[PDB]
Amino acid sequence: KTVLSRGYIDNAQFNPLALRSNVLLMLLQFTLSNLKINKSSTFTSDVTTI
Amino acid sequence: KTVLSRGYIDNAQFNPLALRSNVLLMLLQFTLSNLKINKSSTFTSDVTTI
Repeated sequence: KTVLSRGYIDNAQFNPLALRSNVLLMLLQFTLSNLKINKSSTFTSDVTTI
Repeated sequence: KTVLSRGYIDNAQFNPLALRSNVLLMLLQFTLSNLKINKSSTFTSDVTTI
């Protein structure tokens, strides 16, 4: 419900005629949310039998 | 439990995976605990039987 849905459809519905745009925006947010650097950490060995 | 054991092992346990190292250190302590000179002492002549 990013666009074309604010005061046009009910709170329990979704606009079927604007699906492509909303999906595209949702993916864009998905993409922007993962812009990070996979930093290293402290590696160690285990003395466990497994 | 000289090394690689404290902090996770139980009092009653030992870790087989790190056995050789701990055994080695125990022997090392055994060796170090004997570096000393054999001093000579006084003597007495014996008169007892054979």
